[PDB]
Amino acid sequence: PRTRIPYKPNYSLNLWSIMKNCIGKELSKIPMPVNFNEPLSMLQRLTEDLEYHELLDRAAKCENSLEQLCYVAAFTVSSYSTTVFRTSKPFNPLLGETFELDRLEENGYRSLCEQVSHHPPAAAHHAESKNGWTLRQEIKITSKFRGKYLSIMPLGTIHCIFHATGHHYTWKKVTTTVHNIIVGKLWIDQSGEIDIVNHKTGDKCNLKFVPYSYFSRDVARKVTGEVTDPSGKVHFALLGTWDEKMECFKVQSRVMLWKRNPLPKNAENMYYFSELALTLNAWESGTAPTDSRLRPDQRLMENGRWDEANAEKQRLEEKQRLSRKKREAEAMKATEDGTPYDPYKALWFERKKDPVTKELTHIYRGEYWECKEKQDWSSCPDIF
Amino acid sequence: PRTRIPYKPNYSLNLWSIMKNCIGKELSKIPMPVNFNEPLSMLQRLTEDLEYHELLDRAAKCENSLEQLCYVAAFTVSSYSTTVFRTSKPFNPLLGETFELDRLEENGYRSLCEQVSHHPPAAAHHAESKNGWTLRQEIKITSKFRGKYLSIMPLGTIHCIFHATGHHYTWKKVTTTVHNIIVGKLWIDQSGEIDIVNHKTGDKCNLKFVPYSYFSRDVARKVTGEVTDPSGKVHFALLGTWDEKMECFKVQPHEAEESRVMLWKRNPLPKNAENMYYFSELALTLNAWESGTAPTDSRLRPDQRLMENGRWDEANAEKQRLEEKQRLSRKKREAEAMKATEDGTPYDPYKALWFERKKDPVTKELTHIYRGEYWECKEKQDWSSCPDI
Amino acid sequence: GPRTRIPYKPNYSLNLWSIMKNCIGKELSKIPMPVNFNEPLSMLQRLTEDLEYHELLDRAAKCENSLEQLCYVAAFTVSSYSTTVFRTSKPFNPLLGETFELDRLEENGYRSLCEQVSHHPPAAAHHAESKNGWTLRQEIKITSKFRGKYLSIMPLGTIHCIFHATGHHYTWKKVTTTVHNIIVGKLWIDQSGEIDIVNHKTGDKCNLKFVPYSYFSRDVARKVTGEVTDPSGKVHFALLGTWDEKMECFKVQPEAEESRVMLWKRNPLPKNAENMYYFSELALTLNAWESGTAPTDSRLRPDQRLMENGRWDEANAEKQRLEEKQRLSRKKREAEAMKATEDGTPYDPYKALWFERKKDPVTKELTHIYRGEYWECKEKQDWSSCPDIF
Amino acid sequence: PRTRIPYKPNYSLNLWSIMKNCIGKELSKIPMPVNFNEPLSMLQRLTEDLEYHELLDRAAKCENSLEQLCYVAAFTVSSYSTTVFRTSKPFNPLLGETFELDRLEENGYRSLCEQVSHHPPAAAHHAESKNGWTLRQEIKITSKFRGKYLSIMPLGTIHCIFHATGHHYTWKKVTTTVHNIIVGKLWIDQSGEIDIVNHKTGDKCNLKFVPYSYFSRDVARKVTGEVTDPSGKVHFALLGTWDEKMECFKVQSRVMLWKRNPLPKNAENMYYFSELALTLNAWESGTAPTDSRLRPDQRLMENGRWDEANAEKQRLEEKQRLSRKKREAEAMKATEDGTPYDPYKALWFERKKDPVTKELTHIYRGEYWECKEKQDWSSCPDIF
Ligand SMILES: CC(C)CCC[C@@H](C)[C@H]1CC[C@H]2[C@@H]3CC=C4C[C@@H](O)CC[C@]4(C)[C@H]3CC[C@]12C
Ligand SMILES: CC(C)CCC[C@@H](C)[C@H]1CC[C@H]2[C@@H]3CC=C4C[C@@H](O)CC[C@]4(C)[C@H]3CC[C@]12C
Ligand SMILES: CC(C)CCC[C@@H](C)[C@H]1CC[C@H]2[C@@H]3CC=C4C[C@@H](O)CC[C@]4(C)[C@H]3CC[C@]12C
Ligand SMILES: CC(C)CCC[C@@H](C)[C@H]1CC[C@H]2[C@@H]3CC=C4C[C@@H](O)CC[C@]4(C)[C@H]3CC[C@]12C
Repeated sequence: PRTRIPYKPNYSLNLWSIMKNCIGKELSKIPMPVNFNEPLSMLQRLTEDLEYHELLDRAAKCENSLEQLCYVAAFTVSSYSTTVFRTSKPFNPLLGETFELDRLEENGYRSLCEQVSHHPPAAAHHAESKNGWTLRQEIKITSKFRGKYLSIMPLGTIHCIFHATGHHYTWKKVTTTVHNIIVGKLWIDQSGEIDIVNHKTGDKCNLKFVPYSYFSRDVARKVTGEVTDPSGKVHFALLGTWDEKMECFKVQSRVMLWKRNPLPKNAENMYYFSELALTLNAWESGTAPTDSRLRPDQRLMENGRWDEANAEKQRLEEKQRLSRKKREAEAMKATEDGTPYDPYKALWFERKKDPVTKELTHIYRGEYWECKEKQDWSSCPDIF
Repeated sequence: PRTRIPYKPNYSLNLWSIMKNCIGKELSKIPMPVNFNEPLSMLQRLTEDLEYHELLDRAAKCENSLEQLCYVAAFTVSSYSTTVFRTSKPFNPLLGETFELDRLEENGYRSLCEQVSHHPPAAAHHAESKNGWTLRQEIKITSKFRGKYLSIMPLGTIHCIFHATGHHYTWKKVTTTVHNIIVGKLWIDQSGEIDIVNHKTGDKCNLKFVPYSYFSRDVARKVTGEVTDPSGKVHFALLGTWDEKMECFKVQPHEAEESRVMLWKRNPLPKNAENMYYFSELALTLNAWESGTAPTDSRLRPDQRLMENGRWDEANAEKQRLEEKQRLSRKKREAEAMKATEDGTPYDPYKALWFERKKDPVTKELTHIYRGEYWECKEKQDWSSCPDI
Repeated sequence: GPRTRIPYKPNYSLNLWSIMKNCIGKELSKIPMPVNFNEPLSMLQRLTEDLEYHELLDRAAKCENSLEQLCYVAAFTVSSYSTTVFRTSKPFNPLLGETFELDRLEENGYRSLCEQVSHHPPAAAHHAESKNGWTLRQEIKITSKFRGKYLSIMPLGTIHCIFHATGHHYTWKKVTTTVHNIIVGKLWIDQSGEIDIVNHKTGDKCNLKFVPYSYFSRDVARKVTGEVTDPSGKVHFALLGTWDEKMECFKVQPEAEESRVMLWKRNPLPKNAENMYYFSELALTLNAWESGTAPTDSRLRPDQRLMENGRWDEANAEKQRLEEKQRLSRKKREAEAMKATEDGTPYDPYKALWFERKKDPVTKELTHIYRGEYWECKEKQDWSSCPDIF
Repeated sequence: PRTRIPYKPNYSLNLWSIMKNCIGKELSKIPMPVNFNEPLSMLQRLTEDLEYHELLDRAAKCENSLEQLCYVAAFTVSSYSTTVFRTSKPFNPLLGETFELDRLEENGYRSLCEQVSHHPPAAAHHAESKNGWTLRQEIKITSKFRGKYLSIMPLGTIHCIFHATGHHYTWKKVTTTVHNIIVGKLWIDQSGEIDIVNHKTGDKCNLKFVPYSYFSRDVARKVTGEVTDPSGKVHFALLGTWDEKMECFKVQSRVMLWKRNPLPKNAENMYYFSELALTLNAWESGTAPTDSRLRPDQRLMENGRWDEANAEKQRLEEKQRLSRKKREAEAMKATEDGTPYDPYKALWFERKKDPVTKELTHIYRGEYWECKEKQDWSSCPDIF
């Protein structure tokens, strides 16, 4: 495993200087350097949901459906434990970029995500486990800069299947807002409601993320929840804070669920990366040529070689723009010649209608690991 | 009731010349004149869903919940009956623009739409009827021009509640594509699946819109469907074409009339509709001037009235003026937010007038719901709105 | 090895829509066009190209499970359409007595033979026996219709595949083929419809659905889905793919890609095939000179060889000569029938040489079955020299 | 009911003079006057298959599927009882021409035929009975004149459904040849095999029609048959002649006997019409405007007005030709303007894939009798 990555240098670049006039625009359309990023891609950032994968591993061994949903809800809230300290923008991943995590013997799963689209940005992620579950999602990130705060709505639906019982849990994301852009330290806060539904049994769960108010009495970053049966009974209750702990009680004896693992040593200068976040961008053999570990500007930023990372990002973005212009030119030729035109489609994911949520979602085809074992790539375009 | 609008002028403007290099761009970001529009706003076009409101009126008188879902399924398809001929772009409504339709004695409902946002574009629609139902929705229109076709996806969820029984139906729209852009003559095609769900009684309905193919041996523009009970299966089956008719039969594993419970037939277009933008009989009466409306109603938009009366060149100049006023107002709001952000002073962002953004308790989505205050303010005739139009 | 390169296609600018402008609703056989839109192959050779992926049938003969064998046969039915994606040229309308052989026992493992049995309506009988334990036969009557936007081609007929070792007799029809975008020039082909395979020995069935290409669709282009059922109605194997590239048959139980039983990948086009009528690696060696064939073989047709070497201007005149020769011969047959009917003398009508028109015992239809006399006569080289069609 | 039609006039026109040079052509492409026709359309001639509907009426009351198949097999031969003397060509129906037979109380069925396609000629026929059966078919008439004889092959598949048991019998027609055209004295002969298959039980039946030979092997116009179970046993045996009778014996002695109804009085001068064939072209109320009873040239020829009937047939053929040219011009405009084009479709029949025969056939949609009840029509083209 790989820990201790080089620290963040001090270049004194005022964030407000670039985002001064860019009020009301999307974060993707805001030209930014690499100084305010972290050496991880959005795919690597998204795969971190499996940081507390033991919750799903223990949930697979629950006979009671309601108690299993209590475990699933704790897994939904556990993902925001990295949001307390990590206040950096991960690299906007390229159109064909992917990222794998083949950690079956050490952890028990094989994760794989790939950018399905860039206009608009969307990323499909799928992870298979040997303990009897599978987690998949397609996240389309939308954002808006209002001046005082930066609002981020990671749109999309997350699925979690349990092969032993057939339980299919699904839930949406919560809205995330980042404060203190002009001056002072940066901090993040989630607010809204997450509604989990089990389509196999009919169980539901409602989690409420309370926004921070000074005179609210409500503790900061508080999360309350209730898991209900198809009839109406409240049964179990959830309480905690997404910054520290989360416990599951019963109503009619306290079971307790999730406590975040502490940050590694001297992590204050390593972008506040978790112990799992360190091993994400470690070089690995047998990955696809479009994996995030091979992105040049990301590695150039990880080792502290800035200024050149800006130029490498500029070149990579110009490459993607020329590829898009060529694809549009092919479509323009095909529409005038009368020939059919087949647009861009994702490589390892297919856009089909989800049978339970009735949503156009990207599902894993099931041929990435086979091709990785056989080491037959090439297919993947020259992205970097 | 207005029965005929001035005819459509003949201006020779090549559409492909404008969208030649505009490959991959959004329709809102496509600089085009008023020549390829219709004298209706997107709010009025969205209000046209109530054209076949008799289906919901008869659905309110259905004791069987499954048969009521059979009526609602035909109501979902009835909205696409107007797309067969009308291949014109409705006016992109301004930020504060609204549109009312207070037709209780003539039709039996009160419709109200308002453009809720422009980044991204969203429009909230709410219409309550005295016959026992209410229809509401928030439509965020997304579009993309890929060359061969221009795809339009009206994202959003539509609700239809029956207060007497409490039935709450919800369904999404289907993907619409307009083809043949290089050459003048345009044609439209719908394709995809509509999934209706009743949240009070667990029964569901699935409609399948078959795409038009170069060589297909099915009927053109055919739609098939099934009505299933909660945790069961097919109780009714419906089939037809969104070009003309839609029939809903019953299954029991003779001729056609014996096993058919509900038929829907579209009313034909009025006389000389070839020169009136192929407007329906209901579409003609939408942009007729009415007294007692809000100052932001679509009937008062200068671009539409200038184009309806055939004064297209002035409509182009006026649309450029209206869009520049909206852009300057947006930049002024951005400057106010920037100064409040630097000084620490509080800032009140833009909020919709007649709609409030709350989480829907059944669909768990942040949608704009009508705050019952438009009709009450209309009777007292006090309007503290904006000067967008 | 065999022939791997033919002379290139010349660049002759002839507007196709100018000829098919007024001929709306007519058959492709009755529409007068030059040789510019043809390929140096006959319909008999084009039909013989069905045996391109015979490895699927070779492996199917070695399947103990009947249902598992049906997956290989089902992939063989779709494999023939892998060549239609780019090759959009009209094969020569063969003469009435024209034949075509393919005696490839050591190199491929079969003996194929085709003969035009009739021209009114057009019909061609094909029969190919293999030493790997199977036999493929068919009679294809090609009907067509030009509707304006597209040219519809329906190769009507029933094709059979028998396995001598087990007695399995598979039967299936072809799918509808349409060539679109004729008005401008850059024309393209698409198949659509359903193939229904039936095993008459066991009762297993298979259904393949070819989805038509549509203006807007969010599924894969040229997609084909299929299911194989036992005589009771239970779906054992399921297959999916695209006739543009691949076709896979997995197993269902009514994780990943571990249930895969049979994958079929199309053989890529040879080098510089861009200018060789997009011929496959097998399509090139079809019109290569062969010894010991019948005098009515397609390799001896003057129009194909005259056009293959790039002399299209003379190939048009030779096509006119052959068509007028065939028409005069048919007028001679009609005059003989009229004289024999007025004189009361018996009349012996035209009958096929290497095929016999008998009732098929399985499909109960009047089909042309191989008589069993072509290869034997080829060994002794005693051709009848009576047709004289070229 | 109609029991006597006007007699056939005597016109001295040599048929061989017209078909002298038309050897090898299709009967549809051979220009002929009305002198060699009969006052019936091809739809009415095809509807004459229901002449011996009592066979299906008794077949619906048969418990044994094999014994029922003997009745069905006799019904297949019963249709050829009229061809022994009737040597006239029915009128080639127009594109929109239909023909109804609403005889529920008198016979027990509702028949409807429609010319579904022209070029090539095709006719769909459907008849539902209240006695427990339904008969449907789509017949594409193909022909060829070889000089001595005219070969006619009525291609298509005929279906017979029994609602009580679900038995679905299917069989094709047999080839019919008309000889002695040069002299003038016409005679007809059938030859070939009819193969009936029951898809619900698996029973099969094979009928052999022997052609006329000079060496006269036993009886003329003989028909032999066998009724077999799905295993292989020849439970029943069939014998008879399509000239008179047809009987079904048992093997290890008479279950299903078919006797031909004789021709009515003075039928020698009425085109040898059967007792049912006379009532076919009788005027009926409440019919569609495209029914064969309203065809002008056909009725003009029925009353002996031949010379004028030729001109009326020329008018109808040119009208249909102009309509087809208009359809072709619409398609030519649609292909160049890029607008979609929807070709001609049948009115009362839909061309779908049959679930049992897996073939593209025209099935009755079920809307003719309802529209007859409401008496609207109009929607039908101006065919006459
Ligand atoms: C520095 C400023 C300008 C921008 C910072 C943006 C950062 C804080 C945003 C951008 C996208 C966000 C992520 C979007 C989606 C998810 C998945 C969820 O299951 C956990 C939170 C997580 C992982 C978010 C964490 C915060 C995040 C990384
Ligand atoms: C002029 C060219 C470039 C663009 C034309 C775009 C037209 C055809 C598009 C733009 C907006 C579209 C509408 C958006 C939403 C709805 C509501 C739905 O319930 C029925 C279809 C309907 C009413 C659409 C019909 C087609 C439409 C009017
Ligand atoms: C160029 C224009 C004028 C006409 C083009 C006609 C071409 C495209 C047509 C004519 C006959 C057709 C062939 C007829 C039969 C078969 C056998 C089938 O198993 C695969 C397709 C195949 C091999 C067809 C391919 C397309 C084909 C070659
Ligand atoms: C006058 C000369 C030139 C041509 C005469 C053609 C006549 C004899 C032919 C043309 C079409 C034929 C019919 C076609 C189909 C059927 C249906 C079958 O179930 C019984 C025989 C029957 C009813 C045929 C009887 C003979 C028939 C009427």
